[PDB]
Amino acid sequence: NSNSFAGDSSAKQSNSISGYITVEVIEVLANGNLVIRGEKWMTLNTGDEYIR
Amino acid sequence: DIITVTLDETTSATKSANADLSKTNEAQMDPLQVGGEELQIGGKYNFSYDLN
Repeated sequence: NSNSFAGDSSAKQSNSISGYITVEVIEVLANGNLVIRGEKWMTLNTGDEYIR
Repeated sequence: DIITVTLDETTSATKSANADLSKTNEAQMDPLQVGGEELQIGGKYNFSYDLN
């Protein structure tokens, strides 16, 4: 006789962003925390990119 | 009034973006043999498959 089994699984995920974005305060909370929001648009040659 | 301007301009802008998607499947099974004979389901179907 000869019986054999092998089973595996895998997964992987990563991301990164680098840059700057300047936003503004849109709301002040009860404890003093600041809700922020803003967008930034750049048209370099052709096509518009945005950061939000 | 006369004012002298030194022309010294240098602008440079680059942008890039790319995306990838890939998926593959490969499932294969030889016809099952039990008791020295090839098992049959229904009347003409084996225990085998092939996906790619």
